[PDB]
Amino acid sequence: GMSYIHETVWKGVPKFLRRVDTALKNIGINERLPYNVSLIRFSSWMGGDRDGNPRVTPEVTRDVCLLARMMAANLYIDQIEELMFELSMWRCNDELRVRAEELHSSSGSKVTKYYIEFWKQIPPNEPYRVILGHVRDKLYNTRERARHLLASGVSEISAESSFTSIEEFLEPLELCYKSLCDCGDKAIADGSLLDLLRQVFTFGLSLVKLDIRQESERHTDVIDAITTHLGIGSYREWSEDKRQEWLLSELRGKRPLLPPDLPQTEEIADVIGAFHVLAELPPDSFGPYIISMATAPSDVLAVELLQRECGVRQPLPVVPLFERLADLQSAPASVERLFSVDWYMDRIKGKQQVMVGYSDSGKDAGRLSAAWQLYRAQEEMAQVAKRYGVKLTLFHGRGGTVGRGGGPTHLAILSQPPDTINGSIRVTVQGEVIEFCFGEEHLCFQTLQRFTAATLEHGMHPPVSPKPEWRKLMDEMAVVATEEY
Amino acid sequence: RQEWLLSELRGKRPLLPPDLPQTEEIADVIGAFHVLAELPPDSFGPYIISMATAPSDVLAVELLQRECGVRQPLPVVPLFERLADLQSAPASVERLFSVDWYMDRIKGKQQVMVGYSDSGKDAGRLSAAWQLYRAQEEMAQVAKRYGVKLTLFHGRGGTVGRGGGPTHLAILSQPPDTINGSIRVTVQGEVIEFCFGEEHLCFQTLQRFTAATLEHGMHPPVSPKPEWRKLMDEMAVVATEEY
Repeated sequence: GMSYIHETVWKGVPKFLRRVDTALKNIGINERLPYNVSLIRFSSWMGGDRDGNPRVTPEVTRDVCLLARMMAANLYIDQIEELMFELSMWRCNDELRVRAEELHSSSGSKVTKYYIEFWKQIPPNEPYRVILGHVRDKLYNTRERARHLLASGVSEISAESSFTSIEEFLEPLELCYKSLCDCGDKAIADGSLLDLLRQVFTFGLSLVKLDIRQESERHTDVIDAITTHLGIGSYREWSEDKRQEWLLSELRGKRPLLPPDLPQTEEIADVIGAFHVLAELPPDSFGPYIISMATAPSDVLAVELLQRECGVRQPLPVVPLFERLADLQSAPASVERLFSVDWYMDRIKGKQQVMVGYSDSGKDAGRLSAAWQLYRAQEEMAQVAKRYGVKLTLFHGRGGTVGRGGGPTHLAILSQPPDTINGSIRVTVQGEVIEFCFGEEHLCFQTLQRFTAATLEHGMHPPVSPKPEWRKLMDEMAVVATEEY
Repeated sequence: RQEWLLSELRGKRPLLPPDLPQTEEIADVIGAFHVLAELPPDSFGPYIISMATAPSDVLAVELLQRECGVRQPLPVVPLFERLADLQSAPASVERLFSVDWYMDRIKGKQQVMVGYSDSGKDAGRLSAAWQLYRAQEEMAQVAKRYGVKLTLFHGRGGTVGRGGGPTHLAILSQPPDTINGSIRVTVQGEVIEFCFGEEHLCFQTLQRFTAATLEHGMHPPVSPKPEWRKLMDEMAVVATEEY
């Protein structure tokens, strides 16, 4: 998966954002799209989704997280020393001038004989090369520190010697950008520098943010082992309303719950060990924690508690994956229950993400009934979210085949109900589809354009909602189609 | 306190919250227990409670030990240093010995320290000397009833006022059938030089403790007559009031 991120996606994102800017010019907008606008992001399940895969261990997740951070450092280094050669102008800010003189002074005039270019100290009349030279050395530490953590588990190089945050990385680059602009050299700043700035906001220090996926029953397994070992009872046999009140009392409570004395299977161990690895790695390497075959709000609350009682100091957002027909029918109710408890509303802060599965729902019912309940699920969930003032982001688990929800990207976005995207959507690119959409450069440009254009048109020029007669007929054949299936 | 501590030691749910606010003193107590969990268990003897008064003092440390990650907990020894604490010392030992959880933990072995310094400072020399005789005597009786092997820890200094005196004489003044080949004694400060400053002396010190502990076992001293006890009990009250 990361091979495509190297060979077409890395340079393809700034190329496409370039075309978005010329499009903006030819409709009267005399301004570039801000480089902090992430029109297209890239996430990954590889090494993160472990549902049905016991071979995706807590060590495997740790590997792909650090390895991606190393790959990110490699690509940034190439862009930086390329930008080092390019930015040879002498006019600069007052702020850049002071910066370039600060680092020129604080840096002793040592040479690095194995540096191919800029092996001696850089003169202060090349200010952009002075700042980018410090960025370059800080990136070399970032690459090697990731290499050491990956091989052993510790590095000689400090975190203070490397880039530990996007903000630490962006500060020198945005200083150069504002400097070039203040000298009337905006046209230069919009070259390789703009492409790199856009690459930082798109890819960050991890290139891709990892998603974690585990099935709900594996979480209930661990929680049942806790209550059984503590003598509270059996979490598995409690009703869902009871489950909700118990976990909400434990999330509101300050006393720990998970005992280190806990007897664990290999599976109950894999669940806790995965949460442990999440607590060790930096938060900016992860996306949401996804719950396979989510059924009810306790599955969400179970993960929320397990995260905190495993020491995850900044918890991942919990995303339910409604994969089967019965789960999608009750999904607007499950979301309303979560939006109505004060603890969970304070946690999510007006933003909720829900995944809908196209593969397992088409297998539960027919293709007709799955696609129609998936329409209704998204439709009613967005209505629940709007009532509670929550911005709902849909995650569509589409495959390559039509049976698993596949099809032309702009056609699929047109099939989704009106007023359910609104500039926030996640879509899976599964396996062979990664080759289909990013195997060559013109394919990557095509894919980014379809998603961008379809999503944009869907927001301001939505499809028509079905007529009441159309709904009733659709509901009636869904019953007949599932029964036939 | 004994009810809550036992419900918590019996319960297997953790107690120590991570976001717990701590003073500098509270941070040192927990940090010490963390250090005890990091280093091998064979580097440590027991965890002694200064100013121990009641079983909740022993049970609290037993809990703070496990609630701080000491996977192999040290034996918790109370130090009865004042007169009142020594008067209620066999009572404190008894209720500990009557708790099923504590008896499962100590496994028939118990250590108790008695402080010759602060007890002489609290009462008189004569009173403290007598009460320490009784505390040792009644505690050994409590331990034998409950089938426990008691090991007394004598914290005596160099000077007579802090429990000092010739080794074979200090062992002889201890109640009969309270040593039985298991005793700990503090060698305090300058006494280390007095006893081990040269090979000659170390051989004497080792020989004194070994001989006097062996003789006290097989050939114990006499127990006090009932009139002697009654006289000591009344003289002790007059001594401490005068002191």
